[PDB]
Amino acid sequence: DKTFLENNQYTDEGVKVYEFIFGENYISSGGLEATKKILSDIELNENSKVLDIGSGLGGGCMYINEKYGAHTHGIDICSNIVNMANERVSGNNKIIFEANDILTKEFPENNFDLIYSRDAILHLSLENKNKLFQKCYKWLKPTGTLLITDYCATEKENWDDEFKEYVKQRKYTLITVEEYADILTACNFKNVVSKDLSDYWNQLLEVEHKYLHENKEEFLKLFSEKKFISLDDGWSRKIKDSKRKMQRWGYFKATKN
Repeated sequence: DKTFLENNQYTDEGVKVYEFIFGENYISSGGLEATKKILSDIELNENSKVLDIGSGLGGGCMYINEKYGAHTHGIDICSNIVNMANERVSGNNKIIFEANDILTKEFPENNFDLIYSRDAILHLSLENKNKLFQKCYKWLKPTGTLLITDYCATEKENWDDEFKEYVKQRKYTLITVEEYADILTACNFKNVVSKDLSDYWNQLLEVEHKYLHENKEEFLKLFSEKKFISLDDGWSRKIKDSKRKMQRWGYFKATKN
C-alpha cells in the first residue's frame, strides 16, 4: 500500500498540489478552517496525549499543539510526506511525526486522550477498518475520545460509472455513514455520534474551488495546465456528487467509556 500511495496519489508533486488547494500544511478537506470547526467542542490541555492517524503535512498536529499545548504524535505511511512534515516543525518536542503502517504499529493500552483522523481511513479495506478501530479502542485511555472525518458514500448499488471509476482508481473502500457507525459500535465504543456532513463538505469544496480559479495564474506557474485541469475537474465532480449525496463526508465521535 505504501508504494502505491507514494508513487501515485501522494507523489511529492501530488502532495504539493493538494496543499495548494487545501491550505498550507494540509492535504485534507477544509484545511485549517475545517480543523478549527471539528475541534471546537474538544477539550485537551498541556498534559494530553494525542494520536493523529494519517498526519499528512502535519497541519492537524500543529493546530492541536498550538491550541491546547498537547503532546501530538502523527503517523503516516508515506515516508515522503512525513519528511515534508518534519521540515515544517522545529524546536518543538511535543510534535512528533513518524512514517509507519498504523496496522502494525504498537502503542500501549490506555495511552491516548484523543485519537484523531482526517480523511485517511478510506485507504483501508473493510477488514482493516475494523482491525484499526479495535486497535484504537485499546489505545484510548478510559477517558479518551475518538474523532474522525472520512470519505463515505451512498450504497454501492447506487453508484454511477464515473463514481465507480474514481473509487477504483483511488483504491478507496467507501462505505455508508451508517455502516461506519456500526463498526464503531461493534468495536465497543460508547456514545457513538455520526454526522453526515456532506452539505458542509460541499461548502468547503466550493470555497476551495473558488480559490483555485482565482489563483489559477499562480497555480500554472507552480505546476502545469494539465495538473490544473485534473484538479479542477476533480473538485467539480466532488461538488456534484456531494450535492446529490453519492459521495458523502462522515464525521464520527465516540468514547471508550
